[PDB]
Amino acid sequence: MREIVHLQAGQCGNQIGAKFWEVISDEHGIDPTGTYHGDSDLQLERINVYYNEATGGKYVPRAVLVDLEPGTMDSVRSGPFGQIFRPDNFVFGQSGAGNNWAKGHYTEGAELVDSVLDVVRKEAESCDCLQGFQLTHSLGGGTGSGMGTLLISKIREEYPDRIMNTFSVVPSPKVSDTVVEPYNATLSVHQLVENTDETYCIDNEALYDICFRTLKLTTPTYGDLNHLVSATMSGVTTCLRFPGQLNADLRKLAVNMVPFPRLHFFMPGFAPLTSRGSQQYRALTVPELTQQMFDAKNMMAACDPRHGRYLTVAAVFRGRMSMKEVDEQMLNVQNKNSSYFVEWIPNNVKTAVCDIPPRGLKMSATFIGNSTAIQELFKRISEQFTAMFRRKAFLHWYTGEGMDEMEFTEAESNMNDLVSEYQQYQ
Amino acid sequence: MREIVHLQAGQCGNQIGAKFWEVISDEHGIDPTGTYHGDSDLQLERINVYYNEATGGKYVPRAVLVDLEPGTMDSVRSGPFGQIFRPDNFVFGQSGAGNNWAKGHYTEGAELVDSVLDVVRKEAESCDCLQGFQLTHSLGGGTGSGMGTLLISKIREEYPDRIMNTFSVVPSPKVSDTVVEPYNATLSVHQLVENTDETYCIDNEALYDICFRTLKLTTPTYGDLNHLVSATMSGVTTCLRFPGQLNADLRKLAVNMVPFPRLHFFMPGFAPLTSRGSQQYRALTVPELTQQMFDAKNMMAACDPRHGRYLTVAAVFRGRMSMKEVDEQMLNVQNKNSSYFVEWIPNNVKTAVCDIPPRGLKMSATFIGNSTAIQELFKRISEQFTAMFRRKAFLHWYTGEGMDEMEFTEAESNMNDLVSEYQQYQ
Amino acid sequence: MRECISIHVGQAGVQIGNACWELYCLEHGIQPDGQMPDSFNTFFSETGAGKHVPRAVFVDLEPTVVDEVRTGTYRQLFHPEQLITGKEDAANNYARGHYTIGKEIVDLVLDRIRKLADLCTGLQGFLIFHSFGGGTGSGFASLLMERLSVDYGKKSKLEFAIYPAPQVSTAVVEPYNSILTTHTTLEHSDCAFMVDNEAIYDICRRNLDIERPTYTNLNRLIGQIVSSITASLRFDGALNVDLTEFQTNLVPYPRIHFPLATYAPVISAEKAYHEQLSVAEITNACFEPANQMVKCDPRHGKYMACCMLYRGDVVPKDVNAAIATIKTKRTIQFVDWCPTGFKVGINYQPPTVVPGGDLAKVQRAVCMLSNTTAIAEAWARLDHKLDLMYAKRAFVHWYVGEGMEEGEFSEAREDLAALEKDYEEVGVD
Amino acid sequence: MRECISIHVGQAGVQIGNACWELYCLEHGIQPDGQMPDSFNTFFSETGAGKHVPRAVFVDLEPTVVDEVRTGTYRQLFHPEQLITGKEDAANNYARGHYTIGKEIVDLVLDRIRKLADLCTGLQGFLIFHSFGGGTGSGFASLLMERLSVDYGKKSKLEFAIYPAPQVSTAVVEPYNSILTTHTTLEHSDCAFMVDNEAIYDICRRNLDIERPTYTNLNRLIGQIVSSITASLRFDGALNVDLTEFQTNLVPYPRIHFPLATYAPVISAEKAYHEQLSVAEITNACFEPANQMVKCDPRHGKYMACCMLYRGDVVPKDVNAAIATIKTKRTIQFVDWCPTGFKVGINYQPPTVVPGGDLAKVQRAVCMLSNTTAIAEAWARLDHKLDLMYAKRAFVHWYVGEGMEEGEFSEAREDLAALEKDYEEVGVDS
Amino acid sequence: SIFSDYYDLGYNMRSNLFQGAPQETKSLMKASYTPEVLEHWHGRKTDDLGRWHQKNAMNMNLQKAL
Ligand SMILES: Nc1nc2c(ncn2[C@@H]2O[C@H](COP(=O)(O)OP(=O)(O)OP(=O)(O)O)[C@@H](O)[C@H]2O)c(=O)[nH]1
Ligand SMILES: Nc1nc2c(ncn2[C@@H]2O[C@H](COP(=O)(O)OP(=O)(O)OP(=O)(O)O)[C@@H](O)[C@H]2O)c(=O)[nH]1
Ligand SMILES: Nc1nc2c(ncn2[C@@H]2O[C@H](COP(=O)(O)OP(=O)(O)O)[C@@H](O)[C@H]2O)c(=O)[nH]1
Ligand SMILES: Nc1nc2c(ncn2[C@@H]2O[C@H](COP(=O)(O)OP(=O)(O)O)[C@@H](O)[C@H]2O)c(=O)[nH]1
Ligand SMILES: [Mg+2]
Ligand SMILES: [Mg+2]
Repeated sequence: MREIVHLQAGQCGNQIGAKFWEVISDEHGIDPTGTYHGDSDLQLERINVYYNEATGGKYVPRAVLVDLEPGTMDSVRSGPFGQIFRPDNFVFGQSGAGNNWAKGHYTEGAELVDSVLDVVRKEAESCDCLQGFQLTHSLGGGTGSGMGTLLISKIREEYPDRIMNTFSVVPSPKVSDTVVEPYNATLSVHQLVENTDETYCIDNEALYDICFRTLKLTTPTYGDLNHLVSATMSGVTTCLRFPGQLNADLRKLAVNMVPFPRLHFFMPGFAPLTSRGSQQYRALTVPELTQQMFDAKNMMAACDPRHGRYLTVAAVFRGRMSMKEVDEQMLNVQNKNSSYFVEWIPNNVKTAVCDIPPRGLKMSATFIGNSTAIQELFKRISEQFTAMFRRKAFLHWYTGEGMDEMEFTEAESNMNDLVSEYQQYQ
Repeated sequence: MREIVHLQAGQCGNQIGAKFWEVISDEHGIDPTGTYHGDSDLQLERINVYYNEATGGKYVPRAVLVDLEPGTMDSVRSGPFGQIFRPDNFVFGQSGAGNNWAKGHYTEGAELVDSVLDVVRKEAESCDCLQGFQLTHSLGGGTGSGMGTLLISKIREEYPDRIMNTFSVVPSPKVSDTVVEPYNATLSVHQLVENTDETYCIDNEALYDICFRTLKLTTPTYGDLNHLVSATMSGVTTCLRFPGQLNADLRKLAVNMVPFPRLHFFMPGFAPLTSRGSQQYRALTVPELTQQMFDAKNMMAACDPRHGRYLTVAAVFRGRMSMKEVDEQMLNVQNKNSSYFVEWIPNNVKTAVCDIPPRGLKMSATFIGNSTAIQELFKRISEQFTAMFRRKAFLHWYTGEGMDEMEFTEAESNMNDLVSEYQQYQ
Repeated sequence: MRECISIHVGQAGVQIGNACWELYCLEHGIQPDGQMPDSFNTFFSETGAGKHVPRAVFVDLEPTVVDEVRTGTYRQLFHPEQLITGKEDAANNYARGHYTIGKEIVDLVLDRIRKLADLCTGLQGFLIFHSFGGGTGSGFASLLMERLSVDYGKKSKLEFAIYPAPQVSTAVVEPYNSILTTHTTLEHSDCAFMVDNEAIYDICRRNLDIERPTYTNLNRLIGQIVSSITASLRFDGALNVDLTEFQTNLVPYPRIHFPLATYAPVISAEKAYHEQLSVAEITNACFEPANQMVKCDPRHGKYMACCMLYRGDVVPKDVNAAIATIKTKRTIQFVDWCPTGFKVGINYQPPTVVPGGDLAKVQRAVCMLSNTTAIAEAWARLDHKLDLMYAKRAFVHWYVGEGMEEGEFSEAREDLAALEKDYEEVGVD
Repeated sequence: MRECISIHVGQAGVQIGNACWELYCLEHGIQPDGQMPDSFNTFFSETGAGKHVPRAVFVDLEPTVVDEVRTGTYRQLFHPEQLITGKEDAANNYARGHYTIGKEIVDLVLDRIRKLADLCTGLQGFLIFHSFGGGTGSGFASLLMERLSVDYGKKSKLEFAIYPAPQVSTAVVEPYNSILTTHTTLEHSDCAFMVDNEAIYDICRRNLDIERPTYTNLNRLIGQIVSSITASLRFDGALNVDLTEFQTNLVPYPRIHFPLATYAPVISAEKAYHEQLSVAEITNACFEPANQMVKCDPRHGKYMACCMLYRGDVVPKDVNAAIATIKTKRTIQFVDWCPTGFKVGINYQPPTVVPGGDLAKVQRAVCMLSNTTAIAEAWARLDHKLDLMYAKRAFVHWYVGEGMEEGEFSEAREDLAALEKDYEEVGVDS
Repeated sequence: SIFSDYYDLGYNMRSNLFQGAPQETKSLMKASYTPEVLEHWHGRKTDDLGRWHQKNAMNMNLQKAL
């Protein structure tokens, strides 16, 4: 009844949201036909948060699904859960942006923001109470950063009180999938800072590390990648949808998780990750969960928390457990390592407990964190930008569609302001 | 509780430990799957000394397995009780050691000793109290005597007030199995006199003589040798796991036995050893048990105590007893053998009687000795060192690892030093 | 006749009430469905059906914890008009529960309180269960105190509040919402029972010999102490202590009205198998520093006024014998200007234990309330905790953004400074 | 009304206490559950439901003798709070168990004797059970003595300790443990009781027909001895002795307080079928030197004080005959200063035979306490044992590491040398 | 014979050296201290006036304390 409107943009966001709606329909027991066939009565009591009511017991999801080239839509629709999304939400175009931020932001991006706003505003005003917007896109791409940033800009000048909750995919350190993404990341970070209130940062190679070293997989496809993303996708709104002894919504995390408006860049984690070969040798309780979500090699970002400093940290639990183990080991992780946390904030750990565990585990958790170590990524993006703007390397495919050359200097000058503000608190 | 973390290093140490853990699992009633099979309720209240709890009624060991070759780990997992071990505790090197002490300590042990330290730091914090450590060695090779001393030198430096009862298979005086054995043994014994509080001395031909002239085994494999060694291992810590009259843990044995901070080279044995044909020809009681304990053909070292003096003697007893026979015969033995025992200590024998016997016998003892006959075994390696080193023979396999030729002079200096302090009370 | 109104505000208050009303129904004959197969007058208004409605108001801005009452096993007991549900949460923000979202629903709960007191000829006071470190329990409740002290006149206000533990903490902004409410709820309450959370965890770890109980086992103890408070308004006793004399004994001054809580016989079943509990040992265990329901050292502070509420099978002679040995203990530091310092209440009804509960059937029970000065130490600790957050403009944007002036934050610090300086002033010779 | 609190520190104390408390529950009508299907007041506490919690404080730094009780047949009898356990060991060290790990738990155990004494209407004194050889029973006992002397004070601390035997020994550092622990028995203990092993071994060998005696057969005899002395508080007689009465009649000096305890009619079933353990023949059997519970020679010393406690069918008329036969002898040689030196006790209840034991019951059982000056000649030998080991400072490095100076051995030696001359100067007089 | 696999593993384990048979070994004090468990002076039967004097002793002890 606290309502979340979902947006996707790009071939990142479409597939990640496909796995997200997959695991959400699996949790609520929703068939590919859309009909409920689950067992417990607790899956219908807050079903409206992610799904819209329709006749025939069919729960159509509440999400707009947009990408310029329609070649990605035919992959989503022919998938396992592709027959539940509305075709009116299937807004697209005719020409793909293809790895250019300025293509998706000014010339053709202005020609589709109205067409996607007409369905976002249509779904948003059919809501009892609206909590915010949850968006899935890519940072290093061309149609995610190029276009979905316009949607955030157009929403935030029209809904000036709803929360912004973005799950971006940042570029990797050692392997680059594009050749131009320093420009796109520099142009999208400058526009994501003064608008959004809660941004998540995910990277591909750190999740490769996860499913290789921890899950002990043999052939890590993109499906297991997006399933590991969907695990922390569903775990953040698990108290807004299920009962428990102590629940937290998105605004609780927003007020417990940001000290200042310009420091709201997060990084996620997932605690109960164990392989098949070590299933029978693991004691599934509270202590190894609190010792595992703390581990640096259980995280979804390429920044060691050793080098940075934790300002505040949230930790949402799930399942049936006692609460003094929880708080006593949050005390243990605040007291064993005083050099990890800031001394100018007394309590840095936010906890919340649900009651219904995920389908397949007795106990689970979800790590959220605002760390100073995310400054180590942005300084690398800026060093790439300074190595690329110094001779106007790829600039002529950007100014060819009506960009200002000087705006690139403003983007860098406002990007490194975040680095300066993170550095003052270290 | 009072729990022991095990470490197995080198091929000999791994093969002995794969028998030690597996006779312990016999003693506590654990199947190769990991569940419970025992006949009594007495095998579970003190299961936490060696094992860790696992969900589903399963039990896993508490051991770290370390080497420099995947073949021994393959052989350990291929055994009957190899599958109980956790696979994330298996940390190993993947290129050979060369039987070099220098390569196993400086060039290849330096890469591996960090991860082994990480795993033992994980496992030492999984208990409310840690009693001490336990390690299986081999003083002749390079992969079982190069980083094991590195393990001890970074365990005493971090856990400074516990017990490390390492067990070592010492090189032979008469025959041999590796031509570089005096080098590795002197280099290991330079570090075993400084940071270790209890060490043991195991000699392979003593095993051979026991299994030929007493056990009458026609074809003795190495498995029977490790069975005898593990039977000696099990008797020392029986008071930690099973109740009895006069209990004595490892700190009891430490405080009673070794008088000086350096005279801690032990001399272990196992009393009720007999062949199959002679079992129905002998009575089974304490008067014959003390003889078979004090017999030098039930001893694991090729050095006659007749040529030296017994300093202090322990005898950990098992089975149903009546301690007049226990107390009065340690007086009778000292009264008849007055010349061999020292004069400045009134009572040289400590007894410790447990009640729960090993499986198979009721009249079981573990001989522990401290004698000045160790120097008659240590001159036979100091002479081999002083024959090899003076001709400047084998040093460039050690000089190539950054250690210079003068380091060996301190090893033989400490050798002659130890021989001198053994001779002070002869 | 002497009927009392309980107001539960917030998630903590609703979860406390869900366990207190269980034993309220169980101690009388009231079944979970509302039926019974005149002592029940003070808590249950009797309709003509034999079905009894409770005199409570459950209000919360987040609906998630109230719907489990509506769909649980107590769905047919409460009046459906009572369980007030909000639209949007306060989300740990005092301003969100005070000025903009909390302002809409105060008139409805005020009207519900008025219509509940219209059916109450024996109104005595208020039993408020609100939290301090939360969003709605600290902000929405302050509006309620503001309205009731100007609309219902001089009536008794007894708060059963949850205070943040010194070590265990849940939110990260709770020093704010703890400091913010004390500015206006100081003068708008007559007594405030401070309860922490960690000390009760020690109680169920040490006295109770069970490991991993949950929030339910803590709320059961809170329900037990709130039952022993109102034991003298429903059952016969030797010396009944009405609700009015509580503050005639406890509070001396118009600004020191902050007593403490203690419940002594908290032993288990196997302990009741072995050890017999008379009056003297439970009175001695009541005064133990480690048996306290607040993490504090009572020996540092000085007791100013205490009241005992004995419950069960007691005779007065050894009650008067047991307090004389407290007069001769120099380890317990009583104040030099209260030679009497004691109040005794007796009830003949033994305490009851819930099915599947943690305690056992006992014959004697003592509940302790005492105005001490260690609460000033707890307040100085929370003041030092808050003082390392306003040094560098932290978390203010959530507050000044939504209808709260920045000038509040400077005044609350000096108001609490005057409060603790007055509290330490009266503790001297 | 007349109540004693038992603190049973150490493994030997716990085993002897298991035997003694089994005897106590057998003596009255208490089931091992706690229910009978005013004599229990000394050692029990009546509850409302009919339970009876014994007044014992079982403390050890190990669970393997305390949880071993918890799985026994007396698990429901004992309140679970007084079965105090530890984590690690004193490990044959007075210094470790008195200074390092004893400190973390001596504040916890002391809160239990306080609650036991709060339930006590009138407490007469404590009855400590430990051993002088091991680590816990030498350091924890000393800490308990000093804390109870600071805390309670003017009570009657009975001390039932087990001494190291001259020839049979288990530990090596047990002379070091036994010499150090005399610095609280001499000052902070108001009475004491030495018992060594080999005397009980020989008593079981010769007086009893049994060979091969296990350790339960020793603790049962010790429990009978301790039930004999505290029998008068539970059942008084024609001549009752009191715990604060016999303390003044057993010391001449504030330093000579080391008596010897015997139970004279130790007898078997085949042995005692033929003779009668009459009053006149067990009194001179009280002074037989090989029936002494301490392996020492009383012919080489002079008797200084005595106290004989009878138990059962005893008439006072032949006790004077038994007291007149003894003083006329030449070998039983006394101190010239005191001519009488004898206090006699009478009680009317015969001993209770334990089903499963060996001691077949007699009707006239006598417990005998004597203050002899010969026990000091059993103390110079321990001093010789310590002197021959301190010559080159053996085993010292494991005491000086635990926050204690090396010179306390030497000052213990000065104390023992200054203690020997007290027994030297008595006996010889003008 | 419901634990035959345990014995079959254990003997084939230690038939090399330790041949025997499976027994159950209890601890010594669980076999010595066991469920095996007219009377002149069954107690000093103090009653009535003696109880009054004991309560008197307590009361004037605390009274002279005051
Ligand atoms: N003792 C106890 N404390 C509780 C319980 N439930 C919640 N709390 C406390 O409540 C604190 C935060 O929750 P609340 O104060 O209820 O938050 P709130 O007032 O409801 O504000 P919102 O959740 O934003 O609506 C935590 O620190 C908990 O200690 C409970 O059942 N028992
Ligand atoms: N009667 C009796 N004596 C015992 C028993 N166990 C040990 N002893 C005696 O205790 C003496 C040494 O003390 P310890 O056995 O070390 O006992 P401790 O003093 O509590 O020290 P720890 O064993 O470490 O707890 C030995 O000389 C034994 O004669 C027993 O079960 N019964
Ligand atoms: N985890 C995950 N990453 C993806 C997926 N599809 C694309 N990516 C990432 O997207 C990055 C390239 O950006 P791209 O998706 O082509 O941007 P776009 O063309 O603007 O939508 C690469 O670093 C990939 O790791 C997916 O299904 N899962
Ligand atoms: N008891 C026993 N000893 C062994 C076994 N295998 C090798 N050894 C001993 O190991 C010695 C050689 O050292 P080695 O094991 O090669 O040293 P490493 O290579 O560093 O582990 C020889 O003297 C053997 O007696 C075994 O299975 N059992
Ligand atoms: Mg709430
Ligand atoms: Mg012990």
